[PDB]
Amino acid sequence: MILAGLILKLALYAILRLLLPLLCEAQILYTPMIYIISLLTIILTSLATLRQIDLKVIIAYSSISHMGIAILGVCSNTSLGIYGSIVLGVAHGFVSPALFLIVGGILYDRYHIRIVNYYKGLTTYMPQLATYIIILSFANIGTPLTGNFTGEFLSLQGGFIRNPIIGGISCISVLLAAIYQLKLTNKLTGGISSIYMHRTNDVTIREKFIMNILIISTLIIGICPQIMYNLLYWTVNNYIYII
Amino acid sequence: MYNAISLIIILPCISWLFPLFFGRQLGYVFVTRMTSTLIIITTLITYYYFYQLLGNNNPINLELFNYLNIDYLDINYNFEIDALTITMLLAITTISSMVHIYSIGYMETDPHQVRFFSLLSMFTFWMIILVTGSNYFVLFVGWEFIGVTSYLLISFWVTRLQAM
Amino acid sequence: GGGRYPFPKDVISMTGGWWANPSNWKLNGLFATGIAVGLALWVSTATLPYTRRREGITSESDISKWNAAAGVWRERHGKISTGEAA
Amino acid sequence: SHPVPFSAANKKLVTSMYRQSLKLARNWISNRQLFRQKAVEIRHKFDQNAQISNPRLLARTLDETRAHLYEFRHPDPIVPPSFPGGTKYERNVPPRMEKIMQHNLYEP
Amino acid sequence: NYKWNGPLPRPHVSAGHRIATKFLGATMFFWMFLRIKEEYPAMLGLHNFYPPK
Amino acid sequence: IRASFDKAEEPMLGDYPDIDPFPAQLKNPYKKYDDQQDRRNLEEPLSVNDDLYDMWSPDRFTHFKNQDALKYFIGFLTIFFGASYVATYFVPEKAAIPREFPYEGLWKESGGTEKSKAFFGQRSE
Amino acid sequence: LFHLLGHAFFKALLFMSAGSIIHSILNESQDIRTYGGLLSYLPYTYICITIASLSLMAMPGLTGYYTKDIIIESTYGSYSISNYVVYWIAYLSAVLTCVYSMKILYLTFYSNPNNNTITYYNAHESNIYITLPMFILAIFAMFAGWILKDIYLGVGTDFVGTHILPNNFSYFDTEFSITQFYKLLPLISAILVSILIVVLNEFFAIVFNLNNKYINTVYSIFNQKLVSDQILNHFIIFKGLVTSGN
Amino acid sequence: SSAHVLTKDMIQERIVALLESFDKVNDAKNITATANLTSDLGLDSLDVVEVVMAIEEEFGLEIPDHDADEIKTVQQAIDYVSAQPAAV
Amino acid sequence: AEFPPLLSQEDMKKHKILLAYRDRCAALLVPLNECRKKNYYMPWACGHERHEYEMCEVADFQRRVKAMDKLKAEKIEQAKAAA
Amino acid sequence: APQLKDPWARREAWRYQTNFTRANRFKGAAPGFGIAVVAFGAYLAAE
Ligand SMILES: CCCCCCCCCCCCCCCCCC(=O)OC[C@H](COP(=O)(O)OCCN)OC(=O)CCCCCCCCCCCCCCCCC
Ligand SMILES: CCCCCCCCCCCC(=O)OC[C@H](COP(=O)(O)OCC[N+](C)(C)C)OC(=O)CCCCCCCCCCC
Repeated sequence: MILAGLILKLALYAILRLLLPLLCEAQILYTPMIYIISLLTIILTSLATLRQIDLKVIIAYSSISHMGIAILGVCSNTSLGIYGSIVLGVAHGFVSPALFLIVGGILYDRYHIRIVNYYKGLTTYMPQLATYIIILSFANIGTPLTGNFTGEFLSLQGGFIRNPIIGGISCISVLLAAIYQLKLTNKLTGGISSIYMHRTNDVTIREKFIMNILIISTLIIGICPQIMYNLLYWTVNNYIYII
Repeated sequence: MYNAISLIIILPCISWLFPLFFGRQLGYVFVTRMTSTLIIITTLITYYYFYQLLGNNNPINLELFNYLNIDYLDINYNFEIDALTITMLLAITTISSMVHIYSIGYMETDPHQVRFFSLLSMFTFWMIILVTGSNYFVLFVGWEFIGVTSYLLISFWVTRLQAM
Repeated sequence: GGGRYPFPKDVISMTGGWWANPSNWKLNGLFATGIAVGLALWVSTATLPYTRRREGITSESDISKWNAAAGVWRERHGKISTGEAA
Repeated sequence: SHPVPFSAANKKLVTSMYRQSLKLARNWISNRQLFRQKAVEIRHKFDQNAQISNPRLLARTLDETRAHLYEFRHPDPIVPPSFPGGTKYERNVPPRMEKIMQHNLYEP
Repeated sequence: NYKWNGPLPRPHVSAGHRIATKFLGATMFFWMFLRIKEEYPAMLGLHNFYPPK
Repeated sequence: IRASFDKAEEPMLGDYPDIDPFPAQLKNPYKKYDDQQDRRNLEEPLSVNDDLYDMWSPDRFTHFKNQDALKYFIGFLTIFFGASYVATYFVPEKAAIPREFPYEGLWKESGGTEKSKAFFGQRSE
Repeated sequence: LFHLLGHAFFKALLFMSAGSIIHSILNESQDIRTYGGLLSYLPYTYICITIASLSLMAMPGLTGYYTKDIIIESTYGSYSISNYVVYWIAYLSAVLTCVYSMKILYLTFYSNPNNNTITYYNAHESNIYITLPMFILAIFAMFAGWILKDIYLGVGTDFVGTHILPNNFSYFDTEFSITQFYKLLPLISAILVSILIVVLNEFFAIVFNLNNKYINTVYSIFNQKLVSDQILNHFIIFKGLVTSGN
Repeated sequence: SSAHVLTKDMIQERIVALLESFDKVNDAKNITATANLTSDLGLDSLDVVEVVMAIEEEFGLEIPDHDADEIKTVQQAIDYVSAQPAAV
Repeated sequence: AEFPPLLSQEDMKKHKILLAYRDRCAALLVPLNECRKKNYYMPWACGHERHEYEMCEVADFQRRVKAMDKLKAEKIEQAKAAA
Repeated sequence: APQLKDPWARREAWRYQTNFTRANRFKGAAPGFGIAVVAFGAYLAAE
């Protein structure tokens, strides 16, 4: 939770605070190489996710993808790119910890294994866990009214502005995120209860507290992202090198 | 204290959300009738609105709060019932009301009626948000969430593998 | 009822569960209809001011003024319309 | 190979071929009269060659039936709704009645 | 009284279904004839808008 | 049958059993398996690429082999579009001209400026 | 836009009648090949489905006639020369409409039975909750077209004021250039092929039951959605999963 | 709506009627729960197949080979049709 | 004249006609739209006005037909001047 | 010469007897025709 939520956001803060206000001309010269690298990060990691077996590893690969979108935006020399790449980092640090809680402190606590092949049919005996899985899955992929869409859209606005081709070929993340997340959500919530797994309790109130916080926060910034502008209206323009 | 457009937009939202919060307390019987009746009230609002628009044809708007005013980009949650919108509403609202009444007799014997009726009204509310919205963004919201709701409805029999 | 089969009772969902029809639902149905009606009224009365007809709000003389000023800015900045460059 | 003309294994085989041919007729044909006509024609085509004794010609005939059945396959066979290839198979499975095993000493 | 091979009896359909079925068929066929009478030249293409030659 | 991808992984298996894959969708449904939905018995060995060869995998089709299927699909499409091109050479002439409009093609009401008439001017008159 | 409004009314009705059919039968099958002759058993479901099919076949006075024939006409009435072919493709789509509609009607109501007996002992019309929506939707598919064609398809309506480019406006030419042949052949054929395939299915059913190996393969193509369902999975999805594992 | 249920007697009545309509049977009044197909009723090794196909269409089933070839008795077929909840 | 008087640009702008209908025949479209707006756009309502505007535009159609006849005649003339 | 009989015909006969013949399979079709013909004649008389 600490890693995905914060330590990967440090890399973004490092760009904005060390690499852009200085080294401006190197950014505007070497940006296309960044777009190459971020684009390969997006698609290859998403496709690598389609053929994994461990639950926690899949959420991890998604974190690589959303950071790579956020790099397209912050490294785009535009205001909307900065305000999107930041909002991606925030909403990602709300959504991903919830998923790592679901797959690492719920299921692994109950049954002590992370292989998808065992898991199937939670909806029958663990319905509330099903509801949370689908909500967080549709927030991860970037369903609107969630910060993980508003940040996707804005970063892809700015990435399209800088290089339209790369910023449009990177729109397939809107699809590939849905593929590697829904192929899994369908398995878990779907089917008849696994013979390998006995029954255990539904989610307890402690975990329900956590997931409901991490969902209220992202729904808020998904509904009115403008609240975060009062801190960032300078930062969207300090780091823009345009004559 | 009357608003065709406000009532068109909130009543379906009531019928989608209240069952999800209160279904164990209310039972599938009352839920079927409440969602049916509220979506009936909505259809009457649209037929009468259709009459008025034929009389005058100045569309009503509904300019709500700001989603994003950053830099050369103002996106509000605006809503409007224009001519094209009121026709799409006639199809949506009429068909959804009929289906909410037909899916009482078809879905008796089914244990999970509450979630079924909540989803039908969910789809109705989100298409209403689609046809109404006065900007492409409010359209994209309805675009995505009806596809979400379609996943849940087609998956309504979660045990049936092919449905998933 | 018809076509039923057993089901666990400890399973709890915000929704019914299996064939949910508690022996108090008339009262809870009353509470829910009351809240829903109050919400619908609060919303309609709140959104009334934020309505407007598409037209009738802005006089045409204001539109003519604004289009005049548009021409003024365009010629001060020495700009030409679309297609004239031919 | 040794496909014996008067043994149980050939009986199982030819009974399966007869079942399959009849179902193929029932799936391909709409009307009922023509279904009964084709059924009777197939029973005739079978009784005509129930009498063979040489294993070689027998096995050649079985191969010809295999090729024929492969040549009149149906892509959307009629199957009952509550049975595997049907529309109502695992619709409402009665959940297995299980008891709550516990995992933690303090949490429910 | 189930003849598992016999000629089956006539179905015992209710009145609301026999009454309403006849009502819808009446209104359908009446709406067809009334429209066709008032609109045959248009659907038959008998008005020749083309100029005389 | 072992496909390309499934026998390019031969050098890597080490000790793992080199199973011959068979998708479960073609396994007999009428047999009693432990996991009746996925058509798998408990200690059944798994292929290295079982994620492709289970029931949650994309559906196979057993009627047409896929090459003939591609022939049929593209042949239908090409027939349709080629007929739709060829039949543009067997088209009758229009019985009347396009409509024409009074004020010089309505260049003013289409947003003209007396020099962009080519861009905005509708039909002559 | 007008065909959307109609298409809702005369299609949701069909799906509701399909449900009342499917539940009157014991095992909830969805195969016409095992329905037969429920006409005497299910009259109300029958009259409703045939209304929608005729509102789908553009019978006179029903919504589908107004909503559909006019599009078949504007294909001829367009200023573009190459759109003439689309008239025929739409016309073949129309005669196919009357085909598959009457097929369902014969196979489900007029034909000889093809289930067991008990299905016919227990067939019964469904409750009030099912009928009344089919009643109202039937009223809409009967009357909405003539009630609303003055708003949408009218001459100078101004209700849906989309700023048409004048160069592309052809509704006047559509309604006037069109001749008798090009105004009747759709309606004639919709009646005639409909009645015909009924006659063939009821008297000369061999014609659909040749058991030729070159016809049956073409039936296999048009079943399975022009094998596209097998193109998609194998060449796109499966060659995405393998590339993904690569 | 579909207020209908099956019973062992009803299945027996329908099976014997199905067999009474079969021309290649020896003769009536041999048909009983203890009736064999190959010995008593005097049927070929394909008439048993046709009879099983007939029971399928009658009670709306799908009987595979490994369950069909073991039907050598009418009471066996009754116990089988009683061992399918969807026996119509 | 089978056509009525052409409207001026300003009365067109005043009634807010659509540009496809802003042609020679626009004078009779105005009362028709007014009667429709009055009668709630029902079909039994303004049949006379509809008949008027339809006949007027049919007259325009026949004029355009004769112009196409002229164009075909001229091209055949040019053809049998080329040989 | 090509003519054979089905051993099941007594079973397959109820698909062709009463309320399943070429008459009864086509009676309830056009269920409300006659009343509407009479009404259309009455209304043309009412002109
Ligand atoms: C090779 C590298 C590709 C890199 C770029 C990405 C390309 C597009 C994405 C393809 C990548 C492979 C996707 C694999 C995901 C598979 C996930 C899965 O296992 O679910 C299977 C599912 C189908 O489920 P199925 O088994 O068929 O069930 C039906 C039975 N009821 O599968 C599905 O439902 C399919 C979901 C994907 C739908 C994509 C459809 C594309 C069709 C394009 C046709 C051309 C249209 C023209 C486009 C214009 C472009 C200018
Ligand atoms: C937009 C911000 C969020 C809005 C609030 C939505 C959450 C409300 C609580 C729902 C409880 C519930 O739906 O129940 C949970 C259902 C239970 O099914 P059941 O009907 O009770 O029967 C019980 C029979 N079992 C036990 C066999 C299932 O689990 C599921 O089958 C998985 C479906 C999840 C539906 C999700 C609802 C739609 C929300 C999607 C918006 C992204």
